[PDB]
Amino acid sequence: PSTNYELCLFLSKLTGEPSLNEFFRVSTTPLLKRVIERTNGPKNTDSLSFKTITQELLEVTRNAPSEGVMASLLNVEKHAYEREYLNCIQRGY
Amino acid sequence: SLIAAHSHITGLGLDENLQPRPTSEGMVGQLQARRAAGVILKMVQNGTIAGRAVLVAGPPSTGKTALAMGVSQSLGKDVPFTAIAGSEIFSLELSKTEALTQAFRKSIGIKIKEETELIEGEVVEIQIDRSITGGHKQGKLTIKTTDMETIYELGNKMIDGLTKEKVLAGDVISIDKASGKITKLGRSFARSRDYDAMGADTRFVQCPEGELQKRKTVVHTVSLHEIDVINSRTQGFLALFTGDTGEIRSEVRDQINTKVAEWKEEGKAEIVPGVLFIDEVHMLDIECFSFINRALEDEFAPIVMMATNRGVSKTRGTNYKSPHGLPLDLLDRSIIITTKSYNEQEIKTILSIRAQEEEVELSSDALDLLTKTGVETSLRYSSNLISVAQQIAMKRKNNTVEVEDVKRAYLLFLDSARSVKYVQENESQYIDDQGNVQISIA
Amino acid sequence: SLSLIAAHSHITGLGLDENLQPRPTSEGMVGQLQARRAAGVILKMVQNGTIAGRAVLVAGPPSTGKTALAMGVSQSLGKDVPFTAIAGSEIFSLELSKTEALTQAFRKSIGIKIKEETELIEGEVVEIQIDRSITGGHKQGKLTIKTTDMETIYELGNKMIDGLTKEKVLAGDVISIDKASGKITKLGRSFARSRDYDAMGADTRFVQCPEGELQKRKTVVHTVSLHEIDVINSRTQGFLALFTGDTGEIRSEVRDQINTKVAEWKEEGKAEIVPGVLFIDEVHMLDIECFSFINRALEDEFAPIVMMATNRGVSKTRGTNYKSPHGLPLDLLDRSIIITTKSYNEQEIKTILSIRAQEEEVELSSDALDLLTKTGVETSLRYSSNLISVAQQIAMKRKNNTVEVEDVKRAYLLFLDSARSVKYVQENESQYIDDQGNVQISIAK
Amino acid sequence: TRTAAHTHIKGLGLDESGVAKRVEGGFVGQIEAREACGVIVDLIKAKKMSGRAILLAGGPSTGKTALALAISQELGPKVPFCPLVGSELYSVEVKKTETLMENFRRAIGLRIKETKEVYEGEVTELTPEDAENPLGGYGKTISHVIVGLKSAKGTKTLRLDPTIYESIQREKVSIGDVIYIEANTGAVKRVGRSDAYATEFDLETEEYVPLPKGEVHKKKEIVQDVTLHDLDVANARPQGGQDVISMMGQLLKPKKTEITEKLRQEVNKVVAKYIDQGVAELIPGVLFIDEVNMLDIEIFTYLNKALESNIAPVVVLASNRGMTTVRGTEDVISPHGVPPDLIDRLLIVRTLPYDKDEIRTIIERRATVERLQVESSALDLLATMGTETSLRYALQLLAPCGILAQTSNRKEIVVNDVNEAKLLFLDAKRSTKILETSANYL
Amino acid sequence: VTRTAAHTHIKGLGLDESGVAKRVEGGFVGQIEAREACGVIVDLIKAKKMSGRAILLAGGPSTGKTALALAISQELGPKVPFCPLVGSELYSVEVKKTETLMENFRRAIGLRIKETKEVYEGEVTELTPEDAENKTISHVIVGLKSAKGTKTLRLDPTIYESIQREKVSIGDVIYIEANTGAVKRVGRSDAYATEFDLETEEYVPLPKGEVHKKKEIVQDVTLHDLDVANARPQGGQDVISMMGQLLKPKKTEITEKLRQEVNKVVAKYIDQGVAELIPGVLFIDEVNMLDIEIFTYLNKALESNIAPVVVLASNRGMTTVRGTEDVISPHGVPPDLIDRLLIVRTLPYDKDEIRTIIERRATVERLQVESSALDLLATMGTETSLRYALQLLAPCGILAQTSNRKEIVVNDVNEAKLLFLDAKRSTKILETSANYL
Ligand SMILES: Nc1ncnc2c1ncn2[C@@H]1O[C@H](COP(=O)(O)OP(=O)(O)O)[C@@H](O)[C@H]1O
Ligand SMILES: Nc1ncnc2c1ncn2[C@@H]1O[C@H](COP(=O)(O)OP(=O)(O)O)[C@@H](O)[C@H]1O
Ligand SMILES: Nc1ncnc2c1ncn2[C@@H]1O[C@H](COP(=O)(O)OP(=O)(O)O)[C@@H](O)[C@H]1O
Ligand SMILES: Nc1ncnc2c1ncn2[C@@H]1O[C@H](COP(=O)(O)OP(=O)(O)O)[C@@H](O)[C@H]1O
Repeated sequence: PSTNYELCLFLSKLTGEPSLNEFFRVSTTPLLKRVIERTNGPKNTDSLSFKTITQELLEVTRNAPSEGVMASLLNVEKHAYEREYLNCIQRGY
Repeated sequence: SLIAAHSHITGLGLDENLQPRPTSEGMVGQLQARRAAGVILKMVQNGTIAGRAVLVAGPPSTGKTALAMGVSQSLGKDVPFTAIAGSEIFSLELSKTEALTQAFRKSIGIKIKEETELIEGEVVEIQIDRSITGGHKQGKLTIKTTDMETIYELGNKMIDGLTKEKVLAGDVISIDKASGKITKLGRSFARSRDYDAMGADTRFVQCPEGELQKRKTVVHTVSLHEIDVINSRTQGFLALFTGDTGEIRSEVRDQINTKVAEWKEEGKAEIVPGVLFIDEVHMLDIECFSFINRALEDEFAPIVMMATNRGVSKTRGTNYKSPHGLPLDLLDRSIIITTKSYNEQEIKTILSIRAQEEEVELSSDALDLLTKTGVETSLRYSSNLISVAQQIAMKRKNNTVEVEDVKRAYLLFLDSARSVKYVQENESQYIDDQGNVQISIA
Repeated sequence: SLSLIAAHSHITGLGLDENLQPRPTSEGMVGQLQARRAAGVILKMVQNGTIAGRAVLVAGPPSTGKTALAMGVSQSLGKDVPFTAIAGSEIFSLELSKTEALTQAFRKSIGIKIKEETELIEGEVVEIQIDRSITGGHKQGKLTIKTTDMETIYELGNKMIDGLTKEKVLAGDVISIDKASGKITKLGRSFARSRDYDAMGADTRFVQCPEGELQKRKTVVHTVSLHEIDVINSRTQGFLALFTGDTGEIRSEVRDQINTKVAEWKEEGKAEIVPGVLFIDEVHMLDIECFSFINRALEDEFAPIVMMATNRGVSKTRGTNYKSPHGLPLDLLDRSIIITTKSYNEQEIKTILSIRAQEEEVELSSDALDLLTKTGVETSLRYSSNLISVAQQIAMKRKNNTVEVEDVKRAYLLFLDSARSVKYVQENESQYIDDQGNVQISIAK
Repeated sequence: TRTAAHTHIKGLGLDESGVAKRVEGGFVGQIEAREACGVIVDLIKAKKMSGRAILLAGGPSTGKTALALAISQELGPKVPFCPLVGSELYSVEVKKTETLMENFRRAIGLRIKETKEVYEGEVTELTPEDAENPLGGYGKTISHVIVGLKSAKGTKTLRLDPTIYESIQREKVSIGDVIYIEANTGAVKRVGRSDAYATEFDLETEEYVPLPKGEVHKKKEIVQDVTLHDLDVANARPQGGQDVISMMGQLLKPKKTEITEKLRQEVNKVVAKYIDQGVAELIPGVLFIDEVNMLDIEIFTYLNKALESNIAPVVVLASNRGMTTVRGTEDVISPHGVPPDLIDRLLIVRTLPYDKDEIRTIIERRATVERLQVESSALDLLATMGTETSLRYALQLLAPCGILAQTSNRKEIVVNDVNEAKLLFLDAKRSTKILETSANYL
Repeated sequence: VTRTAAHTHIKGLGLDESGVAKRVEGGFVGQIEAREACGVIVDLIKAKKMSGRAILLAGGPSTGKTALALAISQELGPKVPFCPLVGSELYSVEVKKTETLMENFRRAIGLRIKETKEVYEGEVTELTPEDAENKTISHVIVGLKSAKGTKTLRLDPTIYESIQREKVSIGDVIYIEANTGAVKRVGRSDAYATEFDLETEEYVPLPKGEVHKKKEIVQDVTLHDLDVANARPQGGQDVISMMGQLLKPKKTEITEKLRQEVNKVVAKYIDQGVAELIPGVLFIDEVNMLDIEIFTYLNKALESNIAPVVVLASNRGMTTVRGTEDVISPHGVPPDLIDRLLIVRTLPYDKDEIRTIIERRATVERLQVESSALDLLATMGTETSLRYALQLLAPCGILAQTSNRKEIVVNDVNEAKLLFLDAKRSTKILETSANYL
């Protein structure tokens, strides 16, 4: 941001990051260290970062009980785990 | 679901003496191929014969995949039927031999018996002790039926299944111990103290009586390929759905083979074989044919049905021509079922069956015109014309399909020969093989 | 400052009038009056911005100025308008398909203009006094921000304190805070508070303390291409793929959702669509699959104007086995309009050579200019244009300022053109490796 | 307003139960093709069939893509429509079969109605009420959480579960924030702060949302339109696994993987289960593939495989070649570049070239859509231009004619303007002629 | 004793101050016209004004095209960047070939940055962190000590974090860079070497010099270095990691947006006077191995404003272009690129300059060759090839040395000719024999 403030402002308008130093911090950290330390809560609403349809379906079933239609239509791997009795299958290899 | 091209075929239409009826279970005609398919089906149902190659050959629009779907419908449930085409083998993340191995092992099923305790009852009290960060979870569940009341110790997964589909006290729930399934059957208490948070409107369920724990034996079928994918890495269950199972090593396959032999010898599991159907088998490379030749000689090899509609044609990956597009060492290991063309009566019966399945009412003369068109051009052309003729007749505000609806659909939609003649009469209007065309009118 | 003198640096745009009539010599463009008038018609259509997806094919013999006409169009187009100049060989990639690379090239050439209002408080931090709440909620803070001129006190909320503790800002640090949106930055450490520490840190940057007014208003206009929005919405942290380039075949549903959201942001007026030009130089080096995808992709409303350049005659289309005009199939030429560039006479060669010599600050004499014009008419324009600079260096080695006839003759003797090199190769064919690989390294037998 | 050689096409323009009007809906001519496409549109709206293939066959610039777009606009925006080029299936991340299958699944839509009962609004108080005789060894044992919500004209005090309170700590909910709670799940959602509660006048990075309208307790029926490919994509990835490799793949490039048939059958059976309950409705759509002559022979054989499934949508193919070699083969001469088995599996709709008056009316309609005024003599010269040269060249020459008209301060397009546009921009035929005459590598 | 490569004997173009090539100077003999043309080329490079200039060195094998390219490289100096490359190197299996060509284009444009290096070296005597909370430390007072005395420093908590990263205690000789902020623990001093009789500590001496040492350095980077510095799919180039990261970073297509941003940053630093821009040379030997797509991208990329001087080499004649089927072109280079080139013709040699090449290679390899043996080697070079004599020079010296002679005799040349064969004699043996030689 000391020499390229315009690019940082453009990227903050694009992504909606509340801090202009996020791009320099992300570009200069290891990827596993970045994966561990991603606890980001707020985002700017006035931005070009959009909430996709599939991401909305992910968000509504983050904490949702069973037998709801949206909950059960996106939780089929757990249903296949439960109905195939894969909780008690022995190790082979 | 929807009406597909093989929805009318509900089996093979054979007696107990493996003799085909003239018209049964949506299959009409092709008696020798149907009898041979019944013999193949009985060989699959015996289960003691492994790794036999079966080739289904004939002209297009004859019933090779119809016969395969009849075998699949007559195969029964909990028996695998892997129906693939020859183009799925060519992949960017898998080798041809590895994709063929996965297709082979998807067709072999393992029937596993498990012992399960079912615990159905009213919840008296749920105590859940969690860590500060919420990682470690333990606790107790005091559950009750009308005879006795017990306290169980809960693990991490059972508490995770209790938090979702939120169980309060007075709820009749069912616990499946071998699968970790939490099923809230309902609420039996209907307490006066009602919270404003929940929107639950659970139905009243009577109090379950009898014993609390019921022992039962459950039976489930898991394919071989599921076991190699699960044992291949840590998150193999995700790879069962994402398909990111990149080139599973042979050590995993050998250990899974020895483990499933040990499961067979213990009486815990049994091995059932299935059918690997390969439509358009001429599309495979010569390397695929060599791998199929050596992989048919395995103990864990299913019955392989292949369908092709080509004569003496060029084998892919080579520079020569072979019968059915397949080399002679593969045809040495295969028994060929031949399928023949139809006459007027069989085409008429197929069209009547397809119109009955599609809820389309045809008159006698409309059916005769459709039979004549199917004989002249193609059976698939008239079977496709049935639906658009039905749409035209419903646009005319009459229930049944008349002759003029079939004639209007024939005039509106072209077949192969009429389109070929129209292209050849108007050659300059179309882009030829040299990329020359006359777009301009004058 | 970084840019050196290139092959098209002398062109500042199309030399046209207000009536779209080209001047004989204006803005570095000489001749090609029909081509320049047609390119001026093309520029107006891009500036109108009301029609989409026209394919324009610039065709002609080599060294006639198809790429020069494209750079003139790009210079006359002005700034903040997306011009994407790519070659035909860049489409063939390893982790991106040809249709996906063409889609990314198409959507990089059309963007949206977005207006932003910034109320920036830029200054050095003097003291941060934190009113520690008993319950911990709504942590009040007192920021003492200070410029060279004057200094106030600002009230700070709890999320403001969390943002100022997420990045490590202390006394003497130069920060600017946005009043409207709450954006946080850290420009570094002020130069007045720079000598207090004997060794600076790894992330310590030294910036000058800002002067003037503490709070400033500014309007920022951002031109964001559609490909930028695709890459941003494709990933969780998608801004790195805007620079590293590993976007990796963005799925379709993101593109339809982004197109619908761009349409509704247009209809509610917070962004405006700016179309631009995608220029494919040497478009004959594309597969027939690329041509078919271009044919279908020109029919979308979010499609730029496509200018294609070709120097091919009736040549074989790539991916097929038949020949076609311009190396392009007939259905692509059906949805296209062709601008034809012609060869130059002696006066146009002399004028372009004089302009290129003036661009490189080379003082050509009249006889040297006539000799270079004769060489340009005889061999090629680009041979004389390349001969100008080496003749300048030859004259500078001779302790001379201007070039003469002898410098141009020495540069002609030292450096060969295509025809002379072809003659020298064909006269001694045993000394060079043949198409069958045969060669005679031995000089005697 | 932007025009892109389309958007004059507004549907097909058939009347009800009758013959297409000659000039209606932005279409001029092609009466039989428009009637066939209307029959196909009615067949799609019948919501009964699966895997029906129509091939639009004709010359260049005859209206095949216009007819496909007319089908898409006649079906409405709720019915899915996937436009596609034959070159798009050659992906380098995943195999071409997987791209074809995911484009098949993209054209099957699902409409789901559901009931959302929510309490949202600006909060007034947060009192975690302590219980009587509150155990021992723990601080602030909560009996229930009282939340006072307010909105426009409504104010409700809610007595929530204690276990929502940690969620109160999770989303950082304080007094003055606008929160949002679903009744069934009991999960809070901090939308933002109220506009009246902008206490930090100087500097704050909070998102100040307006106070929501209507009552706090709102129970509404919403309708969500998804596709089957969206369900497959959302079910393939680990939904909230909260482990290291899940966030690793979240931060990495989303590489396309071969989605297995097992996941597709699981999605199909849960979709059929919720269809049988009446809460979901399946709609089939149109997968349009233009210039299918670019497809490989493996694509054609996988199309033969995939058109027989019970799920597959209506596939509209287009081609402009007449009698050419199939891609991937070396000596198979076929009509329209489509092999005879797939040709047998489809219905052919033929499209005819136009006349002088049809070209003139198309040019005049495009001039009215592009908001250009053309006089009658210039329109006649453009019609003669479109007959001598291509129709598309006369259509694309309208905008340079408008530029040359507006640069001379007039709105009418004059014969001099179209002569100047003829002299400026060249036809493909005239460019080919000057390429043949000039031997200077033109 | 230095090793000798094939181009070791060449030190420059051998020109005078007027540009006229001396006949035998700078390791060259003959080839005066191409040497003068390359001198004009290096004058154009030293002008530092032009961009995208392209010269093709065309001539037969063993005529000195690569010799002239390395002579250009020594004439420019190590300050000017030089990127030697083969046309085969552009075919990468990680990234596309045009991206590799553009990366090699950016590798030949360099920057000189003058910088300071200030180093505090010595044993920690006091390590007192001052907290001054507002938990969090305000600063740390560190007292370093070497044999010339002690010095006290005030350090920010970032350097304190790096110090506690290195497990620095009282009595450890440590290293501190003032500009970068890097902290390296050299190890414990020998003043504390007898606290225990046996411990895992590495005992290093006190520094004999001063604690604080400052000097001036120059950083020679390229534009490709700054391109790959800020284009990482997985970051973390700053942290010192001996073991590899868990996910292997792959070469990616760097977008033009990063190139424009890097160019803007570099131009901003140049306008401040911090950095100096040095255009250089991209040399491509065996340019006939380029695909027609790479030729097309070379045509596009030679018109850039930041492109370096490109020098191409080829030894083919009327040859089909690679990637095409019927394009017969000179030197395997398509005629659209040839129009942008300047062609320098490279001539073959005769007997006398072949003899002087042989004697110069013998003098450089420190071999004494007798005069009649030199004449026999020159006759063999005219008969077989020049490189045959140049490669048989060293077996002649070995056969002379094994006979305890420091002078190469005619019998050594005959023995080396008998033991080692050229291409023509081996081709004759190949043709006469039947069972695969
Ligand atoms: N014996 C039969 N009974 C009923 N339908 C048949 C029979 N034989 C063929 N068909 C129908 O003919 C059509 C073409 O048969 P299919 O096996 O799919 O292709 P092919 O015979 O070319 O492999 C199918 O739609 C199928 O329903
Ligand atoms: N009309 C023109 N005005 C000025 N310079 C021109 C013109 N046409 C061509 N040139 C010069 O000729 C050189 C080669 O032209 P170029 O644009 O490469 O033609 P093409 O793209 O057809 O090969 C360019 O460097 C350019 O400077
Ligand atoms: N009958 C018609 N009425 C009106 N416009 C038409 C008609 N036929 C074609 N067009 C227009 O001509 C243009 C080119 O037709 P297109 O559908 O691209 O041809 P193709 O069938 O070769 O793809 C389209 O923009 C289309 O709107
Ligand atoms: N004019 C010359 N003077 C001295 N040595 C030369 C001369 N020309 C070539 N050589 C030497 O000959 C050897 C081979 O020449 P080289 O440049 O590899 O041929 P090519 O041009 O085919 O690459 C080199 O080691 C070089 O040192």
